[PDB]
Amino acid sequence: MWQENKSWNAHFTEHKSQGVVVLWNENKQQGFTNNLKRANQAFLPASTFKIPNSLIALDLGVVKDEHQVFKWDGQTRDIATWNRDHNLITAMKYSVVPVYQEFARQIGEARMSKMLHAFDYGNEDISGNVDSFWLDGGIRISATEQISFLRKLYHNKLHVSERSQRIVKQAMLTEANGDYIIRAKTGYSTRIEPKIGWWVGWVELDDNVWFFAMNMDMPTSDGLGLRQAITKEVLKQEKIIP
Amino acid sequence: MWQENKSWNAHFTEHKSQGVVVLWNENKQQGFTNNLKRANQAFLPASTFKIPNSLIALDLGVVKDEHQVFKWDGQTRDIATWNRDHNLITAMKYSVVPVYQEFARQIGEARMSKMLHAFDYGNEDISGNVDSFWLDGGIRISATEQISFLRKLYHNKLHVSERSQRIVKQAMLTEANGDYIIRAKTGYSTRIEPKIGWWVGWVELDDNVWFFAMNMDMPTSDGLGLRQAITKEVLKQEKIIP
Ligand SMILES: O=S(=O)(O)c1ccc2c(c1)Cc1cc(S(=O)(=O)O)ccc1-2
Ligand SMILES: O=S(=O)(O)c1ccc2c(c1)Cc1cc(S(=O)(=O)O)ccc1-2
Ligand SMILES: [Cl-]
Ligand SMILES: [Cl-]
Ligand SMILES: [Cl-]
Ligand code: NA
Repeated sequence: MWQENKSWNAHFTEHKSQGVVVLWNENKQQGFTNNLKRANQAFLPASTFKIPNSLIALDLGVVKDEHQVFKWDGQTRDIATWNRDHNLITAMKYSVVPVYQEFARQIGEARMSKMLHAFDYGNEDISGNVDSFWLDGGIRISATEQISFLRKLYHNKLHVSERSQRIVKQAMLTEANGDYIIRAKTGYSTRIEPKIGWWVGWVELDDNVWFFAMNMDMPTSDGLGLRQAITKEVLKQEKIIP
Repeated sequence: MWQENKSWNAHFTEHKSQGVVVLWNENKQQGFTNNLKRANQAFLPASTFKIPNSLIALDLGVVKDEHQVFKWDGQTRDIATWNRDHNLITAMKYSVVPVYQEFARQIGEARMSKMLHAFDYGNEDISGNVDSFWLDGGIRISATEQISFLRKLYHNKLHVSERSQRIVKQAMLTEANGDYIIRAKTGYSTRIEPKIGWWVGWVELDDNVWFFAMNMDMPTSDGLGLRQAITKEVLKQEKIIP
């Protein structure tokens, strides 16, 4: 049910980087990865936590819907896309950290904790600040655990309303053409070593869906584009996308 | 306001064709079109009717969700992609008429009539066969009446459940980008003259959404690609998309 395929290491070697790509064929119920040990290694989720965060905030009424505007607080920060107004969809696309830090503060630690235990999310530990634990706190999740989380989301089986799950899957939209749809979330763990980049989500085809979760060492922000590029190369190699 | 911009007719005559593009700017509550009379002329919706027909089917339980499979009945039809199993997503993408004819027969004339009345859809007239009235019966809808119908859909304001409207808006997904999202439905009125091609939906930007409804004369299926091509050129002229 899980098969190791180190063909894909060649895609990490070229860009002088290392990491893990994990695919899951949903129809056949079979998993593939270049490195099953790192596949089960738990790191900080970083901005991939915006997926469970969105669900909790929506199911609790902190966020009314995907159209609610969240005004910029006036403190100009070092990423240009952060210094403007945002809704749920744009706050996710640009990983607007302070928007989600406000969601977290209003969710509170007690309710945040019960929801992560309900979601089966990683080690389910929110040690640290409630508004930064996914960046520098105790939470840990492996790539396989990301897949398990994403499958429950895809099947509307997480312990939230169907409406919350449909909104977040709508917000996860990244790319779509006549061949496929990609719903995913990027992540850049920047505050605690090892600095790693994430990309987790799934590829919707006509007659299948392929879940993926990847992470890789990211010692510099100049390598962030590799997260999508390397994962697409693996998808191309396994004829999943043209 | 409404404003007529005949500049766009260049795009129609460069391909020896004739049609109307209707644009609605949601944030500014202002509309635009190259031909105001044709914008309010009502044609057969053809397969753009798959939008209301999906909503009704989902809301009534004829279709339980978007994963439910409608298996091929074995009759080999002229369009290759019709001769296979489908779900709601792929049936909509490939305008699989026989799957939607089955929905119409299970909905029946009475409930279908009542729903279009509540939807305020076009002339609300299902005269003709219960499973082909949108292709050769008495139903008619204008391009602006399409905008008005899509606007309620986008805002979850139709009489059907929020769940129905969110599922259909998912199935409408056509193209998604770092710059925009397009939810739309294609149509081709082939049975009653004049043969026309449709494209209706909207373009989601970061802070705005542009609704559009277009139709054009279509004597032959060879020119169906001009629907999207001409609409995108208009979107490029108005600097909505890059
Ligand atoms: O590539 S993305 O995953 O979209 C991405 C790109 C940049 C940053 C983040 C995510 C999260 C983050 C946190 C911080 S901070 O903790 O220093 O405040 C600084 C930059 C970024
Ligand atoms: O470009 S699309 O809007 O996706 C499109 C393209 C072809 C056809 C349809 C839609 C609806 C349709 C009906 C018929 S029939 O009435 O003769 O059975 C034949 C062909 C087509
Ligand atoms: Cl889904
Ligand atoms: Cl979507
Ligand atoms: Cl459902
Ligand atoms: Na059609």
